[PDB]
Amino acid sequence: ESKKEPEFPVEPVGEKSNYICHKGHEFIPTLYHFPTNCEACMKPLWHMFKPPPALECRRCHIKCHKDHMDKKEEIIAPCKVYYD
Ligand SMILES: [Zn+2]
Ligand SMILES: [Zn+2]
Repeated sequence: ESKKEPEFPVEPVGEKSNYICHKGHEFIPTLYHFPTNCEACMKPLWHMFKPPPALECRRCHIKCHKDHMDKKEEIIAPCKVYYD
């Protein structure tokens, strides 16, 4: 029944996966122990020891430190897949 290898997926918190509503963007609270790049600014998003609360988009598939939202940075842009 299993004859299709994935591409290294990631199953975040299933208990309570909320969604950060924003300008055409619905980010999701999750962590990334692997090298993840933020969509907002141009900095690395990840951590081997203590992974910061990263927000992944449940549409175009992106990531942005929860910090950006908590700080409200204009750098963040609207989702692209939600229009094209
Ligand atoms: Zn950033
Ligand atoms: Zn998006």
